[PDB]
Amino acid sequence: KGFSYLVTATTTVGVAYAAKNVVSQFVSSMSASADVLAMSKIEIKLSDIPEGKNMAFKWRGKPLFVRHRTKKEIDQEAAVEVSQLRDPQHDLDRVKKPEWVILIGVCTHLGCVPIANAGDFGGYYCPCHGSHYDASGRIRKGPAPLNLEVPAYEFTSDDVVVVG
Amino acid sequence: LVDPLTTVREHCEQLEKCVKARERLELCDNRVSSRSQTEEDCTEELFDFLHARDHCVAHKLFKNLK
Amino acid sequence: RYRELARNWIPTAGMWGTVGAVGLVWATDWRLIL
Amino acid sequence: LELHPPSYPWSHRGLLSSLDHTSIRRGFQVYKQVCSSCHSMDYVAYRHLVGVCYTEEEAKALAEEVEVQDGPNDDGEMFMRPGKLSDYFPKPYPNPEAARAANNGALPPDLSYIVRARHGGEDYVFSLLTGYCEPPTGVSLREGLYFNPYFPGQAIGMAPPIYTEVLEYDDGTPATMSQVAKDVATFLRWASEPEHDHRKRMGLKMLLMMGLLLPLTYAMKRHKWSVLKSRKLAYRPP
Amino acid sequence: IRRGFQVYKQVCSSCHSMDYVAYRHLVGVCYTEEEAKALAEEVEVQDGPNDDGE
Amino acid sequence: EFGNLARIRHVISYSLSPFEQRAFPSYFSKGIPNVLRRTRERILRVAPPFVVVYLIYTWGNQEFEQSKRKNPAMYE
Amino acid sequence: LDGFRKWYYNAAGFNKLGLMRDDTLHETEDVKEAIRRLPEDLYNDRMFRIKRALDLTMRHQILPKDQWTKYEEDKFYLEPYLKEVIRERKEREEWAKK
Amino acid sequence: PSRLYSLLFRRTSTFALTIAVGALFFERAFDQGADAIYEHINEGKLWK
Amino acid sequence: YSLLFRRTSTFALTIAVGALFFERAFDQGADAIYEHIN
Amino acid sequence: HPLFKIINHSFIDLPAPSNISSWWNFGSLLGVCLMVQIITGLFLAMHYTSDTMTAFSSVTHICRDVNYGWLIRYMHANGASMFFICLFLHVGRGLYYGSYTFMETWNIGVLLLFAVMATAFMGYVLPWGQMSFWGATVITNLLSAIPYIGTTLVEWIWGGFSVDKATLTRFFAFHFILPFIIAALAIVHLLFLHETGSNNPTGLNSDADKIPFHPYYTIKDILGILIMFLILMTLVLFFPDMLGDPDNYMPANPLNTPPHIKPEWYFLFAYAILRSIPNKLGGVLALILSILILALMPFLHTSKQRSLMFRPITQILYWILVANLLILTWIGGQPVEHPFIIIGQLASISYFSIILILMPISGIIEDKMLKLY
Amino acid sequence: HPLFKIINHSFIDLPAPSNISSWWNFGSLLGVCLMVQIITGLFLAMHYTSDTMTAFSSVTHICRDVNYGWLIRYMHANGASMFFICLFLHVGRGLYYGSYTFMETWNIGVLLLFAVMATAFMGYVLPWGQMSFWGATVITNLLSAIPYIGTTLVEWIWGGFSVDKATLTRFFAFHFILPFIIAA
Ligand code: HEC
Ligand code: HEM
Ligand code: HEM
Ligand code: HEM
Repeated sequence: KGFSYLVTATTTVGVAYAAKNVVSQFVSSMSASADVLAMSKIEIKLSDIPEGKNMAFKWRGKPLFVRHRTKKEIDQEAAVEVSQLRDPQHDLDRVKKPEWVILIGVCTHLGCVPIANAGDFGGYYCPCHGSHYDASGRIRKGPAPLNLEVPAYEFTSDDVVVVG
Repeated sequence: LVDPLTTVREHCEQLEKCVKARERLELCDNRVSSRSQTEEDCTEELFDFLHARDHCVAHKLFKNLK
Repeated sequence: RYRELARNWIPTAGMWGTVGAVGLVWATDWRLIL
Repeated sequence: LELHPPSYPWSHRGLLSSLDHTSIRRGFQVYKQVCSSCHSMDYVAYRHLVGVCYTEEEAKALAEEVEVQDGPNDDGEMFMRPGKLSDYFPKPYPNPEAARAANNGALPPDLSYIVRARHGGEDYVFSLLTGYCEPPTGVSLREGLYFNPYFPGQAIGMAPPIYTEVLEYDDGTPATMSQVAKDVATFLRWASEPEHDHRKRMGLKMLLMMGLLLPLTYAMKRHKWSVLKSRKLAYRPP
Repeated sequence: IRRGFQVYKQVCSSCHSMDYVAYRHLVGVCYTEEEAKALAEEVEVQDGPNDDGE
Repeated sequence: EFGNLARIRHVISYSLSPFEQRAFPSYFSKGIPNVLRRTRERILRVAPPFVVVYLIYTWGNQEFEQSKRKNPAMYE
Repeated sequence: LDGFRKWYYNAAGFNKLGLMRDDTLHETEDVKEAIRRLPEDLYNDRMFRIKRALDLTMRHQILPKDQWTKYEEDKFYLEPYLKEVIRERKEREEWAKK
Repeated sequence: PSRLYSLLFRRTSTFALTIAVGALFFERAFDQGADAIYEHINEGKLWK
Repeated sequence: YSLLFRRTSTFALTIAVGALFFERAFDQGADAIYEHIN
Repeated sequence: HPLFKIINHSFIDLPAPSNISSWWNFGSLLGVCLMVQIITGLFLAMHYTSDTMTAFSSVTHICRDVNYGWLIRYMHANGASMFFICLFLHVGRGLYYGSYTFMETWNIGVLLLFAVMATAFMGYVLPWGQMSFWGATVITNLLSAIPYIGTTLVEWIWGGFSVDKATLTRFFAFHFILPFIIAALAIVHLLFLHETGSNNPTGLNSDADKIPFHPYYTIKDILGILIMFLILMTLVLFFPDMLGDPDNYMPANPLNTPPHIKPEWYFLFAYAILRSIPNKLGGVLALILSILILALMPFLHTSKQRSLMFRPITQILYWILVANLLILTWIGGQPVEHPFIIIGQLASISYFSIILILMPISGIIEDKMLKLY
Repeated sequence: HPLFKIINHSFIDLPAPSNISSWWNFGSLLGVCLMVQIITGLFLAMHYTSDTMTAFSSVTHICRDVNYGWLIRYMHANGASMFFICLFLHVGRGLYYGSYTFMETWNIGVLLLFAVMATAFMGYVLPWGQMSFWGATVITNLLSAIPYIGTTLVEWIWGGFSVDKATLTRFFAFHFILPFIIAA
């Protein structure tokens, strides 16, 4: 009896392997295709954004927000202390250079385009649910869970910032 | 060439209800201007007057126009 | 009487969960989990 | 917070009131002479006009009026042909950037579906085009802006494009700013729904057919259901 | 395959078109990432999204 | 199916042919009274929730407007 | 409390359609059992009552007021039986746990 | 009229036949009528 | 039989576990064979 | 004949209760609406192109040059709206008359409701307007709630970093394929019901009074089909844009976002609940429960009477439930600001407390009033 | 259980002849092939675009950039070939063993055969290659043979003067929708 049962256990094992490989293929197929994957390409000109301006680049589909900040934004941003800061992040740790603020550009509250310079704290604002982001892109008021993600920007130079 | 709208806006403003509104706005205007350190604008005040004027114009503009 | 019945299946039930769980980790190819 | 354009007694508003089709003619003239410099009616082609306010041959005239160069050429990378009936309306500023460049970085939205895309469009359009009033105290529009109480934010890059007698209507109807805004709102409306008239005719036939068919089907149902609705039950225990 | 890609690059590329094959496809087949990056940087392309540059 | 649905006894059931009866007998004659009879028996259970929905909706609208109203003390 | 009850009664309406409380008990397994045990007369009577109700509902109509049930007249025909079904049901259950 | 029933409705096929013919003609009338009604309704606002 | 072939539950466990390992093993051997052929 | 056996039995002689009102028409209307949607959807599929390159235009071409193509497109959109109207009234009939005690039929129903909501969501994404793109991103990111499984899953559906062509094409495939699964699930829905037969508004055993279906509830379904067709066409041919949104007539701009974004009317009640819960995850869960609470409904029936025809206190609680469902539909529309938020929070609290707590307690009280408890 | 009763009634306790050979497997294979085709077809539909400018580009994108997309595409094509192999052997079994005396089953079969041939024809038109376009024109032209209404019918199907995008898109819709009718 054991032998017969052993035979099927073996057969079942092989089948598991079979089923495992196939499903993975389909999910991966639906999963990011090469082309999608091959989009991390990104480059930007710093000189493109004058101080206190939000610039769009839509890198990786997400409308990239490469923003610049005004004197107030560049300087007062640090005044947020920490308790005053809704999130635990640091305003400047978000920017190699304070004036140039680089962020993904999607308010964490279920996704949307942050409206820069509009809102209660000013600096960014999610019209969809009223999330107000400071110039640092840190969620200060509203229901947005976390600060705007800051991409891996490369400050190659002061006139051209190339995330990648 | 008299744009019917022009005339209509006249009659409409002449409406007393509308008249009272404009007054309020002007107060705001001067108040805003007089106030030195402020940011309140009469836009909201302007907005309210318009709604009425426009509604009135709505009642008498289309027909005037050809 | 019910307690006895429950006792009998408690271990086997865990066995079943374990069976699926073993395959689960495998199927999920989760390296994080087992 | 935005001014909400009032309801105007637009002629086409009536349940069975078709678009003037006489006014539209005027409105387009307004788009061709004023609005086509910045905005693009991408989804409306000359052929579309035939049957609404311009006849086949007549449309052919307008089509030829403009010039359209297509790249495919035997050796050349283009060949310029006066627009044919099939050609779509000519969009200026080929790339949007072109538009932004000259429009203070503000893209003139295609006015093809503007009326459909703008809440209360027909009204909005009229209001915006005619809402170019004086900016109030405290307002500080940025360079290259104008003041319209309706436009979202009240800061539309578009400068006021309709000055009384901006263009002359071929029909001769006095070209007052309003007469021009009403005509272009009717036209843009037509643009956003070329089938407005045809549909309303279908709706009239539908109302007549349902007014015929609903009491008759109700009568058939009440025939078949009368039998039961008259059934008298009686309990007669022995 | 690497030698045959060279041939196209030099002799048959000027008149025929390998449209459905991109510099990305070569990585892990004939060239490394940096070699294919250098090969790609050897042919300029057109983007034309400039404020005015089209 | 029919025949095995239920067991009743001594319940006689009279009926008439469709073509032998008027189509809408006393339709508006008793229909109106009945419809009105019906509305009475259900209006107190149905209507007051929708009445207070109307009051809450209006209230919300007006309250919202007042909320949008500028504080007199604002910027002064 | 009778006032309340009688009032609720008229409010429920089951009276209007010539139906006693019992006539309106969902046919759960137990209720069904009791129904079967019902002496034939009550059963046949129950049926006419229910059939009549159905007909009236069909026409969205109610019986003439006079024919309406009366809070007092209403008798609970199944109650005595139903209890038994529940009692027996529970007994078997406890015994199961034994 | 009994004639109608006796001739047009009695035979199921005729019942259909009459319906068929009626349909063939109804369109003409309804279309034209509604068209004109519509035309009159929007008497002046049209392409013409 | 007395461990994985007595009751369905036991049988199930071995299947899951064995399949878990066979997968990698199969690929590994295939590596050799595939490389062997090429 | 084997087929005719299935036919006559199921569609002609099905012993049906004689006293079921017009509400029992609605489910048949849903089936008709399904067929209508499928037919109109097929005639949208002969000219639509999933490419993000030509989507907007494909649709424009549909409403501009495709013969009567505007008619088929607006029939499809307003037929989706009519589908959700008939679906909500069907679910309300099931809640009011105690039809959830047919538990298998109810569970196949709530599966059908989930499938129909997913189909309508992806279909609304399909024209690739401004509103479609921001709507897709938004509740897709909703899926980004799950901590470990969520993020990847989102991009998995997005098929990339952010919704883009990858999504549109797979959403076209899924929106095409799900109504046939809905039709198969509706066949299972009809089967699980004929085993038990339909319910009647009195909630009693209608075995003593059953009539055929062919001449009695067929002409009734035909009349209901005619009335539903009157409302649809008069919502397409005269008021075609009433239920839609104007910002969907703009092309999808990833750089801009429609200032005022809202789900379509039918998905609002849920939207309100989601917005109400402060925690993102909480919102997602509550949202799901909003629909799922129904499935949970057959285990909450504590009354000895099936229907609410003879139950006035639970009738009052039911109409209060319909009332704050309408309130949640309104709130979703309203923007985020006082006092819309508080109403939303209460309305959600009242919704869950009426379904979970108040109705079984009221049924116990009603059983106590009839000297049953 | 009313759902498990049908499944039991058709697959578990169904009384089958004890001596049926391997040929009786083939019809079940056809059902499996149908699913397989549907599943592979669904995973072709998440990346295929029915536009004449982009159909060949989408097929090459499936083969070159989608992870295991070449696998699903060639599984779909060779599964159509396997479907017709199993279909021909199923019909040959029915002809050889006298199974056509089940007349209703045979007629539903030949309806299924017509539907499968139409589905495979439009599916072969779908990749918009050289061979697909000339093949489509050819068979669409077949219809023109009709004595009186032929020209109209051809033009209808084509949706224009000659097969062009109008056809491709409606052929995508029909090729999508017919295997579910085949399943019913
Ligand atoms: C010579 C230039 C010019 C003319 C003439 C012109 N426009 Fe514009 N229009 C613009 C520019 C630039 C913008 C972009 C402004 C912005 O986006 O803020 C614009 C934007 C608009 C918008 C977008 C408003 C919104 O809701 O976002 C509408 C509507 C509009 N124009 C209507 C018209 C109509 C209607 C006419 C004539 C009947 C007209 N325009 C003529 C330059 C023009
Ligand atoms: C298999 C049958 C169906 C097919 C082939 C189909 C096909 C399509 C296509 C091609 C579109 C894009 C057209 C456009 O939106 O501009 C679309 C849109 C849509 N479909 Fe479907 N559909 C089907 C069934 C359904 C069903 C059952 C529903 C309802 C649940 C539905 C709801 C929608 C909605 C809401 C839209 C968007 C309407 C809009 O543009 O605002 N469809 N459908
Ligand atoms: C669009 C999807 C649906 C379709 C097409 C559908 C169709 C039907 C049909 C045709 C019936 C036969 C009885 C009748 O129509 O009155 C029915 C009964 C029923 N459905 Fe649905 N249904 C759907 C969704 C639902 C949902 C979501 C629920 C649960 C909320 C539900 C609950 C029921 C119940 C309880 C019955 C039995 C009611 C009775 O006959 O007394 N259905 N359905
Ligand atoms: C609903 C199920 C199906 C779907 C969704 C579907 C979908 C598709 C799609 C998108 C294509 C074009 C891309 C490609 O596969 O090459 C295609 C091609 C094709 N399909 Fe289907 N299909 C289905 C069922 C079938 C069936 C049942 C058959 C067999 C009769 C079939 C035979 C083909 C063939 C021969 C091609 C051309 C393959 C090639 O490009 O070389 N398909 N199918």
